[PDB]
Amino acid sequence: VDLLIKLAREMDFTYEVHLVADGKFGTQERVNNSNAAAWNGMMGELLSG
Amino acid sequence: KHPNMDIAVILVGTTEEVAIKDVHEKDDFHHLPVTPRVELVTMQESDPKSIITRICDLMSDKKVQGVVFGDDTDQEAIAQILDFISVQTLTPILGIHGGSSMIMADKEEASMFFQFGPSIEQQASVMLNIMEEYDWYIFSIVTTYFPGYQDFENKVRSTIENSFVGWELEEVIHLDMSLDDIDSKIQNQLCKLQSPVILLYCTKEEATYIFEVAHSVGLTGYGFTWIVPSLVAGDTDTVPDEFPTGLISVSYDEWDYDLPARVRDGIAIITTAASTMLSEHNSIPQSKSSCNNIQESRVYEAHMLKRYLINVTFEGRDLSFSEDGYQMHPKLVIILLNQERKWERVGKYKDRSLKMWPVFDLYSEEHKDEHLSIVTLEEAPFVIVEDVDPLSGTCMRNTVPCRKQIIKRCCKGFCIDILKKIAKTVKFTYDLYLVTNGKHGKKI
Amino acid sequence: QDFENKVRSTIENSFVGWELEEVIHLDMSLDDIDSKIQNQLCKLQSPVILL
Amino acid sequence: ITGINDPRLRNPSDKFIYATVKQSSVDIYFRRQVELSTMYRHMEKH
Amino acid sequence: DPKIVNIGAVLSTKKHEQIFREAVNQANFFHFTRKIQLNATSVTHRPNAIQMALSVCEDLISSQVYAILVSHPPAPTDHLTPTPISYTAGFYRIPVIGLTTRMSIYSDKSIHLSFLRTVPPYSHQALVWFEMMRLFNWNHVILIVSDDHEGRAAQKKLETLLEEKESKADKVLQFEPGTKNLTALLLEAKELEARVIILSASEDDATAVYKSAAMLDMTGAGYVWLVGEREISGSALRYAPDGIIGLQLINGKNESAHISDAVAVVAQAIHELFEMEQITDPPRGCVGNTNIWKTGPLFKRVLMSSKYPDGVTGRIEFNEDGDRKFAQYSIMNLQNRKLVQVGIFDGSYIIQNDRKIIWPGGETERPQGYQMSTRLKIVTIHQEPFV
Ligand SMILES: C[C@@H](CN1CCC(Cc2ccccc2)CC1)[C@@H](O)c1ccc(O)cc1
Ligand SMILES: *[C@@H]1O[C@H](CO)[C@@H](O)[C@H](O)[C@H]1NC(C)=O
Repeated sequence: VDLLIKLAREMDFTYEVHLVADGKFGTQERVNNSNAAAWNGMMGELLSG
Repeated sequence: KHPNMDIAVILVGTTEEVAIKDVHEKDDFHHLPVTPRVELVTMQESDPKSIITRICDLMSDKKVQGVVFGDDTDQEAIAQILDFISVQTLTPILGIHGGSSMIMADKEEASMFFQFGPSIEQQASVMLNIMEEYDWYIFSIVTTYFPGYQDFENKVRSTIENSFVGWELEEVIHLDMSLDDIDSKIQNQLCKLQSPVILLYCTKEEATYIFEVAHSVGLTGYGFTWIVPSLVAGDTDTVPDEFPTGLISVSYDEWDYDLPARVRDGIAIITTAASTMLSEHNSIPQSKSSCNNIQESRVYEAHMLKRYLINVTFEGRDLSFSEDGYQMHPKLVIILLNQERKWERVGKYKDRSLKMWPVFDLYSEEHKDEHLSIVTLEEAPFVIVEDVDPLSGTCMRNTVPCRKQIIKRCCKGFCIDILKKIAKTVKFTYDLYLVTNGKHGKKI
Repeated sequence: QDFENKVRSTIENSFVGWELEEVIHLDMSLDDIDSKIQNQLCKLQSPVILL
Repeated sequence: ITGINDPRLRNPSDKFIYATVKQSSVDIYFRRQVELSTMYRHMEKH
Repeated sequence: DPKIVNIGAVLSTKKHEQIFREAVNQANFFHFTRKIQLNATSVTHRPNAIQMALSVCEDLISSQVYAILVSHPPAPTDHLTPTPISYTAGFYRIPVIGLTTRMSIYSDKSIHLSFLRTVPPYSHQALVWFEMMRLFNWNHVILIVSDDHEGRAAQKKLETLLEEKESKADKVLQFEPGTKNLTALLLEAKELEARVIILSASEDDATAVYKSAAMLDMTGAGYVWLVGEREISGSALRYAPDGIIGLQLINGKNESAHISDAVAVVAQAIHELFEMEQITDPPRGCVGNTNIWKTGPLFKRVLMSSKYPDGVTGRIEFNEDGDRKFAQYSIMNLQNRKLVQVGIFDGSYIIQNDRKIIWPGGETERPQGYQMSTRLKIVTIHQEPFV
């Protein structure tokens, strides 16, 4: 967080933070067909946006 | 009041003109609320025109609400054709043998078609169980553009990712049989792969060409082994020897249950679905069969039937289907090409679990011959017996199976590893068990 | 094989760990429908070929 | 624990536990890597 | 001695049958008649699939056709009404060539392995969009697709185009057909920074798309719309937003030009074919033949490679799927709620017509995209030392 705000003073950006619903950061999982779903966890939030 | 359903069944082939007529349909399980009315017809050789014409011809005013198809043929295409009629009619059709049982493209959801062949996914699973049993970890896949590819590639991918073992997928090859080759492009690719265990997927006819080409490439010989799905083996009655010997593949067994028993299963499924649908809505399933005109009204209502028909049980036997229309878990047999033209059974496989007969050094090698069974005893650190995870059902990682007559125990350790490296280097296969009387040798 | 032999000595004597990957002998006689030459040649993965 | 490679790990025991989080990236190291692929399963327990 | 090599077709009307036979005769006259001759057979579209398939097996294949041509019927019934023929000929590997089927589901060689066409599918339209995206330098877009083989194929094609570049899935949005209200999904779309949109759907679906989009005022300026030929047409045209960018394939409506050209290609392919030996005639009649026709895949191979760049329809070359390559589309604009050609696209390069560019809402020229996001949504996990 201190790093993030350090950046925020350095960087033009503004920040709003929420912790990911899943306690896990992320891992690939779920269904077989094609490639299905996506890695559960905050990483998944990143791809999802 | 009296609810008598209308049903039709056809047999093609049978190696007879005067193919056995109406052997079945004899009242069984009459208790089921709807009684079957059956019309049986046979036709000698398959055609899109003959089949389409005849099935519509039987439709007439007759108004049949169900059809079962069966064939002596090895032909892949047939299932799709009848399926097409189903898409058009919304009249249920299924098949008990041969090509209709042979896999097909993913069925249209609105369409109703069923096959007594195993699911592609299921077959891939069985192929994997077979490789795991012989502990052949490293393998490649040769496929063709025929339908089910990538359902197969995906199924293998799913089945493979989950397992702990460090198996290797080496190559996956997709080659169009169309744009048939002067280039022997298949020869040019196939020549590349170095892997010992090959899964092939294609039409019955295609397997021949791929195999002649493999014979040119040198892929059929000496330590490499091939494993095949239902389609290539088909009926198993006719086997061009273009196929290499030692070829391993799964298929439904004729011996366990004969074709009329299977037809009985089909009829039972149709009338059970009719009985259950009756119980739910107290409504006659019977519908106008004629294809030429627009599909009969309230046939659009028929969707629920499929929904009912997916899982059906009679005779203490489950017919349960999968969304694709293959039966969820028909009994299956592991088969090999015995030397000469024989298709001789090797394994039985059912539901979750698989069982195979030969112990060691499965499958006439020019460099060397026979098989070696080995006995050991447990001592730490060198030879360690461990109890395998019951949930897994089979040994994990470095552990190699060993049996003790008294139960499967899992041996791993110094002797197991030294033996494993030695087996890898001298290139032979072996069966391992545990000693009973006196462990290490003793003189009295 | 005298070519092979000369190479075997020349390559062998040197300390360096260079690798001979394949040696292929194909008869031009008994000319091929099989493209047996294609069937052998396709196999080799090596960057440098002596013909 | 002598090393990343510990004979004590190499000599696993039901009596001596070695614990981790499933779906932790370490688990991805265990699954993705072939060389230690045998060793993964003992960790997977508990 | 002459040898009569039959061809067969299914076409909309008897007049077009006469056009077919005429083109065939032009092929005969202009190529050696001493060695070989071409003969023409054709039939009108039948009301169901079944009458037609029966027609192929009986009326056509009994004539030993070396190939079949097919066109969309006067009143389209459902879609892909030339579905059966591709299957029916396919059993014997008899090559089929569609004139009017822009449908994408025929692109997979697996299901239809005999299918070739003189028109590119709707999926291939993405070639334009990438080029369009290329010119304007918007790397950030949004894709809205219906859920079916059509939409998913379009997505795959565009994404594959993007794969050469760093893969760009700025966002992708899937909706299922026949759904009157799409509002929530677009509400999700606005949150995405990228302000340019591209969509593929059916006319009826497109009505609902524009209807829902106008409610949230996504038709406004700072937003861009790129679309398929189907979207601009029909009831969808009525509810369509201003300043939209749109596509129309050239000679898509005409069977006849495609007839003359397809038959020309068939002729070139055959004359090139008979140069080869170990040929076999196609099976005589459906009845009694359970076996494929070994030549058919070869006929397909030459026919896909068959050049003859000069044609009534434009350049002709075939992609791997048997789909046409280097086809030309005419870009369309919605100016004053009417269709106008802002430019025309031919070959791999777009061409700009003299007409002024229009963007949605009022713009003399306004290529605006992506905005910028002034906010960062940050995510974390509960880890004791760093959080
Ligand atoms: C799947 C087959 C075509 N397939 C669909 C049509 C069917 C014949 C039919 C006729 C009338 C009604 C229904 C069906 C025959 C089989 C083909 O694409 C293929 C075969 C093998 C292959 O590696 C790649 C593609
Ligand atoms: C040529 O086409 C006509 C149909 O117009 C047909 O009667 C005739 O048999 C065909 N000739 C051959 C050799 O197929």
